Amino acid sequence: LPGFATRAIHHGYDPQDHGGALVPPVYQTATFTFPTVEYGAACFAGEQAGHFYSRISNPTLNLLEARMASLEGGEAGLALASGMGAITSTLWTLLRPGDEVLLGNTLYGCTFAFLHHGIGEFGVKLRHVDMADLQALEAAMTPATRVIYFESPANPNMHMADIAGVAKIARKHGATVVVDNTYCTPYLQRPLELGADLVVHSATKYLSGHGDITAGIVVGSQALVDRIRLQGLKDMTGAVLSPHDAALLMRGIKTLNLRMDRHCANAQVLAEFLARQPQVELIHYPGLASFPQYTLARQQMSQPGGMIAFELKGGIGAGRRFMNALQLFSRAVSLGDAESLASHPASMTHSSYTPEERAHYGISEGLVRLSVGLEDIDDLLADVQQALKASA
Amino acid sequence: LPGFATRAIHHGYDPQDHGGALVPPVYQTATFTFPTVEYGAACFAGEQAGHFYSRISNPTLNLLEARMASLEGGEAGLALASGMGAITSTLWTLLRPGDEVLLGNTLYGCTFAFLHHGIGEFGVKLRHVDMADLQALEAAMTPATRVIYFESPANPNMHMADIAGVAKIARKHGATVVVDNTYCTPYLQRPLELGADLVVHSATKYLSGHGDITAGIVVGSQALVDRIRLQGLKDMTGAVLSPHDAALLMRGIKTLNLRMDRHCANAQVLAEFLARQPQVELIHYPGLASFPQYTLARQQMSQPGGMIAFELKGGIGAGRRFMNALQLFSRAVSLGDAESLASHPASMTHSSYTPEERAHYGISEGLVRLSVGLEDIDDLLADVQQALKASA
Amino acid sequence: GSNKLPGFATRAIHHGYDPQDHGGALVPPVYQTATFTFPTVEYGAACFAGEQAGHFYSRISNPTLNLLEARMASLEGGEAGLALASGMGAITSTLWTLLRPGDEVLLGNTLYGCTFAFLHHGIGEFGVKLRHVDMADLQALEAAMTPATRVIYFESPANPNMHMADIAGVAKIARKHGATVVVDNTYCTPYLQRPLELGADLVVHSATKYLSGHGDITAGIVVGSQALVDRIRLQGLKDMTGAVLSPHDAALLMRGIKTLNLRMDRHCANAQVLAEFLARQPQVELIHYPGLASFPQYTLARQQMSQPGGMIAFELKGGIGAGRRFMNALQLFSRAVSLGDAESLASHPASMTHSSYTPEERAHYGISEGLVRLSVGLEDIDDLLADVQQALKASA
Amino acid sequence: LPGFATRAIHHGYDPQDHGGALVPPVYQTATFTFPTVEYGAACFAGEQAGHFYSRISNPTLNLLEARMASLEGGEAGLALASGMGAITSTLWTLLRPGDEVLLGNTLYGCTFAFLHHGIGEFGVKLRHVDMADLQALEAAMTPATRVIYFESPANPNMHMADIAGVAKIARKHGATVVVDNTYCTPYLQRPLELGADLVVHSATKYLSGHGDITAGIVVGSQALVDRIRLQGLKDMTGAVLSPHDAALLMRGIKTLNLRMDRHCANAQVLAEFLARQPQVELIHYPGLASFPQYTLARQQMSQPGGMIAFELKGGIGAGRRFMNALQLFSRAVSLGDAESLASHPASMTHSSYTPEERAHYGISEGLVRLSVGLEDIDDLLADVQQALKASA
Ligand SMILES: Cc1ncc(COP(=O)(O)O)c(CN[C@@H](CCS)C(=O)O)c1O
Ligand SMILES: Cc1ncc(COP(=O)(O)O)c(CN[C@@H](CCS)C(=O)O)c1O
Ligand SMILES: N[C@@H](CCS)C(=O)O
Repeated sequence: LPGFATRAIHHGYDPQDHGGALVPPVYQTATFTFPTVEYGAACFAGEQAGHFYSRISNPTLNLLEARMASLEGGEAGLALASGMGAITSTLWTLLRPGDEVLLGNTLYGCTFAFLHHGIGEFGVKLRHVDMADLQALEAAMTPATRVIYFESPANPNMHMADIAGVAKIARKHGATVVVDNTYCTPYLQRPLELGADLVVHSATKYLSGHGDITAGIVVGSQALVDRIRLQGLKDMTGAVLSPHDAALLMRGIKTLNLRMDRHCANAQVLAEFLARQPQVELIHYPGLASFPQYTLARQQMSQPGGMIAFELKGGIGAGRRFMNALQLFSRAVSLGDAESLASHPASMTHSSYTPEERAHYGISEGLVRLSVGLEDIDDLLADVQQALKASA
Repeated sequence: LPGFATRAIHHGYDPQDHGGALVPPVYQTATFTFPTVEYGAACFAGEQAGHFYSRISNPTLNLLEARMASLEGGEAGLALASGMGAITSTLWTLLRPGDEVLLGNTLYGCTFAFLHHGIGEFGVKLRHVDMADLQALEAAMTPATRVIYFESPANPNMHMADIAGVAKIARKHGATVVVDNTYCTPYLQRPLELGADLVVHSATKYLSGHGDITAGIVVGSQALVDRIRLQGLKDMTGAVLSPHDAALLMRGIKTLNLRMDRHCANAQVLAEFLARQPQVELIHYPGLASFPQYTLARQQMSQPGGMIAFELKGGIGAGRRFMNALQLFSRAVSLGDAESLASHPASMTHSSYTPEERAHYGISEGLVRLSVGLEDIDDLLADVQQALKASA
Repeated sequence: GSNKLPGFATRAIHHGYDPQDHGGALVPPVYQTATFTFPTVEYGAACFAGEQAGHFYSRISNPTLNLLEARMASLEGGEAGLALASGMGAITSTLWTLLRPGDEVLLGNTLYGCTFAFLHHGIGEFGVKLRHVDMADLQALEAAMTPATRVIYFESPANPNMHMADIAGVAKIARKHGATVVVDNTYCTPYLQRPLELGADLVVHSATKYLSGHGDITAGIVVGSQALVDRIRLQGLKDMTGAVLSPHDAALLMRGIKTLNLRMDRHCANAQVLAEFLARQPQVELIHYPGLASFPQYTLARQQMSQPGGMIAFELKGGIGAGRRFMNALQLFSRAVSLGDAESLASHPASMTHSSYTPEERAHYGISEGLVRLSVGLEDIDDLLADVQQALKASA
Repeated sequence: LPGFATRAIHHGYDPQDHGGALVPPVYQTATFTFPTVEYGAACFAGEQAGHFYSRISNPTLNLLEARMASLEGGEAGLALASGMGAITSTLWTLLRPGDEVLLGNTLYGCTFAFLHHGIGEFGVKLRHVDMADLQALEAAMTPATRVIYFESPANPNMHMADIAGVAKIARKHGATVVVDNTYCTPYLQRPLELGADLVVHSATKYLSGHGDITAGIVVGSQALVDRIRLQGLKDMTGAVLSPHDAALLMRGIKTLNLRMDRHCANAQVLAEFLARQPQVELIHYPGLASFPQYTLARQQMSQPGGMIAFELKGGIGAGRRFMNALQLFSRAVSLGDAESLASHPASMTHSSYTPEERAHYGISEGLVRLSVGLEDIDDLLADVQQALKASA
């Protein structure tokens, strides 16, 4: 079996089948023609390998999908217009009124909003459980429980889930487990190999790597993904990925291993620096010995990742002064870009939450999230250093 | 007010704001940075006009949106990853369990599937009505009727609705009218100017014109479009349009008037041709005097369009052989490309309907649809001619 | 029957592409790839010496670029095409392969600025002889032919005063003496004029202009005989310019070519109405538009061009001074160089697109001060009229 | 002075100057408008710092140019359609008939062809000289010598020049030293800091990194680059780089450091392996202690590069057998891609030639050259291994 970097570059593509083209040609076309109507009928009915319409399927998208499937150790992949496209397309097809879904305690803002203000308002029961607490999860299960959805690590406080433990329990009850693997990527964590049924990504982040596209990926079993393609995507979201964006995403994935290594190495130095600093109160970085879930993080993630969260003594006031003083880090939402980014999740990425919902689900007061980029660490260090002095 | 063609080329853009660039630069970027976190907080709150993240809003997409709104004569526009993206984003935000939607008698297949197998399985009630029979629409109205959704002309049989008449009834009872204006474009028909509240397009078709992107547009009031953006798109579908694809859509839109004029003139000649041929049983073209709703067509559409539907005397067998015989026309779904396209739902997309629902909602088995392209009319006639001999 | 040539519009959309040979894709997939690989070493042996019809490197050849080329060839009525990174890429790649020190090139009296500079300050400084000739004067062209004359090169209509040449007459002289005729057909496109059908050996285009139609790419095309285009490909482009067209840009060019006939019809109808409006105006000294009977070469235009085009050149009374106040007052027209965009443009050649000329060279080669060039776009004609009208009022 | 990786991501771009866009917007526009014709006339004369036409200058190309200038430690950059674009625009600008150009002993095929069959047939004199041998180079200088042009490393294979020594000699005669730095990239070697006047690149190779664009770069002093822009590019080649491709090139450059590190580490492993094999007569790789110019290589290059050339004992026949048995390496010319590439010039690029022609050019019958990609080294080793066994 070829290695991870080899498959990220080559999997599912032989140049000899596309006139020798080293880079696959981009199928920037909306529709496909048939040699006969009989051939066409067969494509819609499902009984033929082939194409008809890019919302359903497209060869550039198919390559991305097969390749992502290989990196995650899944059977099938699906490409969508956004991470939210992936999550909604997935959850819209698996759930109906009277089904319940068990969620991780903390979710990405628009995931939270979709669950509570979106699909939750169409008769689907929601309940939040700590997915590190196995006995609390077992107690939460009902016969209505159809899906278990969570992020690990969780946006934006780094809370881990026991994916093996959760999936053991889900097998007993006949529940489908969906893991948002955006933060880690398949290079660092493969929830399907820990017993998850489906993984979703915002391919907008690390998988793209360069901040120039919005995209989503689902990977899992052939049977789940075929349902998500033919119902969620085709009929319920229409979250179709541009073939052009899919080729940039494939371009990004070719350096995923190298990029993640550098995100991790830079993030480690910055986190360790931030530990030894008088202005810092807490730190959530999985690679610090201090990290409360350090043991669980190491059983699931091969490296501690590119994201750091921390609080300052000074609270919300020092937050503003720190961020506004950054000269190399940029003040923005998003993560997993070559550029280093800094954000305040309560006013920005999780601004769908009210002040009570902020506090209820572990989203703090003076919390600053860093997405550590690929710049020279000395420059990043100097910038964080001078920004701490400015926050007094 | 500048002419349609002037606005399709210029509206919403001054080169002087973008370094003199004649063509707007493409904002192929996922995220946008802030100069301060208080500037950032103001953007998320709506208190500051600015950009943060492309799934919510992006300047290339905003120009497309503003231009399309001008062309439809409406206040605001939203760009999405597909026509289905437009439709689902729209209806998910407008409807909740116990709401009722009145539907045109015949709908595009994936719209039909979305309604009956998607949103209608989450507790939204559906009723189909003949939108040309105004008495029957009035009689079907209930206090739970929140949305009237239809296409005019409706695919594949070209059935029309009196938009102003429907809008009147909707105004009386207090319902929102949503019209799928894909077939006509704002160039031939403007449902907002006849009392409709929202219009949706598969911009994949005539607005693009060249078959190389998938895309959707919603136009209506600022109030409604803001809700569809911040709820339907942001949280419930994630059907984000690529900035690259939006730029190509704008490019297509600049020749919209010219292309539609040629589409219509070609289709008229072809329709008049087909009506005189011995193999043709029935033909539906708005520009033929024999069209059932000819008066309504001339009232509502400034030209009869590029789409033809006809039936061959010899049933499904003849349709198949007609389709297989075409050399210049391609056998494909989709419509409104430069390339002429034929589809015979009976031996293709019967169209995710049942045989009973096909026959009940008006989709015959001898029926072929033509999207008449921009080729030389003599070449198109000669291809059709020989395919009719072959049909026997 | 089936030996009928398909119509221009049909060929502009379809020629050289069958969806069946690319998994049914209706639009051809874009080969955004630098290099191509070989199944065996021996298959790759035959691609650097042509036994096998196959690909190796995009600077020489690429399937997206080849489709563009075969299609432009069909539209121009030539055997072969070559796509390049710009108009200047097409011209320089062509002239660098055809000329060597000691050869003479006879040139039209007026040339696009960068072409002029290329000839006088570029290739003219490497031992190539230049002489200008009025190509509308067939007796003078005959008199200028010498045994060293290798290439006759001109634009028709010329940029920017729209001087014309009799292409068929120039070619007949060239047949007798043994010279290669190269016509720059940027202004007309193959929709309005086809110099290869009138006897020319090569045509070149700034596809940046009407062929693209939307101002978003820079590109060139050369069309001619297989032997001359192969020479240009393997010498001019490969070794002497490296003016390689991006497959992305070639795709966008093909996209624009699909509406070339419709866009040109509207450009020509808009410009005709605008020219007739401008002829009837107090402030205009002279108006040059091929569709007005007052055009100095009216009958030659009617003879060679099927429609009069989208370019207008005129002078105001008030001279250069009045020119600035008119152009300054425009609000729908844009002040900019280039042409053949959906957007209507207005410019001043002597300070802009013919800056490569000195004051001496502008007056000698037919470029006035006070000349206002208009590229008439695809906007609603009433809007363009209203804008030019109000700008005339402000130029008094 | 920020680090290399930081500058490769950030240099010359502030998001705040473009509505916050994290990634720079792509100026896919041929022309630029003016607010007045006064402003317009000034741009052409050089008195006003604006934009007018993308063949001369474009904001997206300018950013690429400033960034490459920074990485090479030069005053100014120029982006062109290809590496040959950059070479030809440079040489057409600096040379006239009767000038002499002093050349490295071996050159890239198309460079050689340009010199001998292009500009050389316009009265420019050519002389080849060993650029490591300072006394022969000094001896070869004439008053006609205006340019000294070479690659380092070159490709007969990997022969190096003493760039600081060449520059010392050129300064005594006013001559301009142009170095093709394609193989190293600015990350490994910066010829301008060792005294060269101009560097050219085929950015098609490592700078892009992904095999998807053709592009060239020139970096040097403002006055030379200005003339190459306004004469070579503008008038003599028209080798204009698409802004789309320039954007992809910039995207590629953000991982340059990480890719070059991995190219080099894979190459070092394969070189060590190949040097010990019985099938291998001879090997050229700068990282091997046996490399003839090891000391000179280490003075100029921070790492030994991703290219290896070696000679098999079985001659042309074993060369072919090796190539044909490769499963993971592709048979292709070009280099610097994520995909590993092999060429055997004796049976590919120079097969039309005689066994005597190849000999005097420095091309052994069994000479194979490898562009070592970014795949996992164990897979590359397995592929090279079995191919060596098949070459017997
Ligand atoms: C874990 C996780 N899962 C899904 C998404 C949504 O993906 P998108 O739909 O591509 O934005 C995101 C996007 N969150 C960004 C910014 C989006 S406003 C952030 O955390 O700052 C995510 O972080
Ligand atoms: C007849 C003719 N021949 C060559 C060119 C050069 O093509 P480009 O190199 O694609 O701009 C052009 C482009 N002309 C523009 C160039 C802007 S300086 C103009 O005159 O406005 C042309 O019109
Ligand atoms: N409405 C279009 C495309 C969808 S598959 C059609 O029916 O052809």
